[PDB]
Amino acid sequence: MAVIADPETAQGFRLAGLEGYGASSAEEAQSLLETLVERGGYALVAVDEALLPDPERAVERLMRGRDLPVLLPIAGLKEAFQGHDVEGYMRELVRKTIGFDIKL
Amino acid sequence: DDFAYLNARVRVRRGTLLKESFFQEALDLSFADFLRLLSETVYGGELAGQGLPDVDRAVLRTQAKLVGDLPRLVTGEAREAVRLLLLRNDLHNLQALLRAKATGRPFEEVLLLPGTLREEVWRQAYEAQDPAGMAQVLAVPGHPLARALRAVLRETQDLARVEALLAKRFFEDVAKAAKGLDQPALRDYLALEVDAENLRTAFKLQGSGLAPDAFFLKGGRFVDRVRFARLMEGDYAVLDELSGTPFSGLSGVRDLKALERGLRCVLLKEAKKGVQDPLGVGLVLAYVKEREWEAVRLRLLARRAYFGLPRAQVEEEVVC
Amino acid sequence: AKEAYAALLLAQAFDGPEVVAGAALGVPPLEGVEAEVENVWGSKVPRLKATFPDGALLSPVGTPAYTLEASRAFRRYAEALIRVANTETRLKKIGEEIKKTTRRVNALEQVV
Repeated sequence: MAVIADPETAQGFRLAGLEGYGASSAEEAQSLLETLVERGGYALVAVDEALLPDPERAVERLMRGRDLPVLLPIAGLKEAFQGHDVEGYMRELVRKTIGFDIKL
Repeated sequence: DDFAYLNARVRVRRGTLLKESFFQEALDLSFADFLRLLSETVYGGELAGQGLPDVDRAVLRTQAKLVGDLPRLVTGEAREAVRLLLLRNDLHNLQALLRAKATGRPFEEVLLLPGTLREEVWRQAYEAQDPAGMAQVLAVPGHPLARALRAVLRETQDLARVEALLAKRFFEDVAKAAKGLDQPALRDYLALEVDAENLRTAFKLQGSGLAPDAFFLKGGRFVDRVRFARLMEGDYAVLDELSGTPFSGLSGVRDLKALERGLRCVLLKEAKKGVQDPLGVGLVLAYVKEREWEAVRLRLLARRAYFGLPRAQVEEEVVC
Repeated sequence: AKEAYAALLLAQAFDGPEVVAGAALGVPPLEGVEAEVENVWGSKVPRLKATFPDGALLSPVGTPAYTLEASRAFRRYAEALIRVANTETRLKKIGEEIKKTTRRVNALEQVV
């Protein structure tokens, strides 16, 4: 596995026994994303929302096939006082997915 | 040797301390107000720039400047006493060194915080064939860790059980040296720390089901080995059995967070008794523990301002 | 998430930054995840399983205290993480299979 959020965030994951990276800017977040994609790391990558909102881009450009490093737009802790607005994320997901946003 | 010439600079450094209102007003800041208040603080004299890591590095540099000199500027029985005050960082550096030697990462892997001996000795200890040879390279005369690791070193080459037993023998030899000094209060404070660490190992190992006698240590006065086994089992009544001792408010608790919080509270309250001894060495130990509580408060307020913590989110951190 | 970031903030506030760096550079082998086979309506998808070095943990006498609570915290964090991963990947594949069917329906109908 691997995550990228922040060095302060990533050292908790390294304390879990899980590979961490951390980038202050969004472009450097795609840089470290590109790094672990090219160095194909065990198939999972979590990415903070604040850096990349929908981090599908590097793997759909590079590893278009095989679906292997699973991406997750994870929530960051300074923003986890709010709690990601999980319902709004789910609405955004189904609207991205099958196009048709409705109410559950 | 002279427990008064150092005590004068100790009183001067005790004059350089922040009040409780310096943190109470720091309950509402935005890390720029906190940066300005730290810029007013002496610990911000090493204030490099902006950011949490710069703040923590400045705090470490300020701790090295104001606290690291206490290991120096003294020689003799007073030096042998004051060496066993800032010893947790040294044992932590030795534990990270043993972990790195047994693991295989780079010698510049851990960041190697400031302790008592030269850091060049720690760099030279990265290359040593024998563990006893590494101990002799790390051997200071009055270092208790040097005598502890050598005595624990007659088991194997390099083991993790050797490291845990070395920590146990380190606490044991620390208690032996604390009994082996002419200090009326330092032995009591060290024994309180030993019993608190025994309770901490008990709470961290509660429910593990391992052998408690292999886990329990010797050197305390506040508890019993039967009380240790009762704490190993799921019985908070043994924690309720602490009556009259310094473990007074530690009662009715099962969660280790608030448990060790109150344990640190009782330890700091016992450290507050060090102002009674203006002639020995415990006043300097009280100053060191005060700087430690200030350091925990500083990194706490730093995390609070950098991540925007609620005042309720850290309300259980400044109660004492 | 909120419990694990709280434990990490408390362990780095109270206990030192350097000692939690030192206790976290000493590492379990960190690996063990694998993408095993699932079959959903004409497609294999990767279902991940857990990491599991958590049977091998450092410092049986935990020499910091609040740090080992964070090492217990981020394992539950990573476990809920892989649960969310191997649910959302199924939801992705089902949603796009469905919209593929709709575009095959409308193509087949309005042409043939």
